[PDB]
Amino acid sequence: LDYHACGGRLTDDYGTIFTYKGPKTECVWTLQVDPKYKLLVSIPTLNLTCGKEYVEVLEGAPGSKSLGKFCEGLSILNRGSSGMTVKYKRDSGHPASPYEIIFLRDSQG
Amino acid sequence: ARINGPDECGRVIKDTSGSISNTDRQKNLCTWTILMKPDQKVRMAIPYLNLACGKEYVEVFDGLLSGPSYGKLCAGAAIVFLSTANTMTIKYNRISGNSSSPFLIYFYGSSP
Repeated sequence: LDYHACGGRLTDDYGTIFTYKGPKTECVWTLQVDPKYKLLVSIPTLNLTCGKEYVEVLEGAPGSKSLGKFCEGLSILNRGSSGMTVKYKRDSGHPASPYEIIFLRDSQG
Repeated sequence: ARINGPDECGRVIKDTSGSISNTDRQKNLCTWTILMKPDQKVRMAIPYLNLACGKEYVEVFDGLLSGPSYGKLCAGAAIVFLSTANTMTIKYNRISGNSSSPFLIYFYGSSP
């Protein structure tokens, strides 16, 4: 399903997170999946205002190991486990740029 | 819900969301057309595709089988598609063979 809220614990086989347009400057989405499977996170063609905003991928819950922070990138692909979090942050006074993050339960059948 | 690929060939799926499993026992030709409410667009993703290229391929059409093709594919990860209307067709085709390369197709209605 499609998500437009500022963060939350999402459980979905195929989810697409879109730009949250509300007043909060930081949103953190924790992705859950049946632990028997791994999560595939895809952030294709990212184009944010470097310096004013970024998307950060964490190994687990907030405070866990940060895998990377980015504002641009043709393709960023990650495979993680349930509990993995995607975080978006922007500076006050900077309107959020359009983004789209895709998470999928990685399976072949 | 979870559709068993082979059982649904040639039919129109009306589920707001679900998954289609190809299975390793698919027909040589199988087509599925997803139909959503008129106000919706279909979002589809294949988490992992590794078909025996040269023998198999999957093709997605924006609309029915006569609609614009997104192209034939045989491999990939996080393959995503968005239709322009409330209908989307997926076609699995295998040139010769008995076995099929398994894969999952997730889908859901995206109402803007």
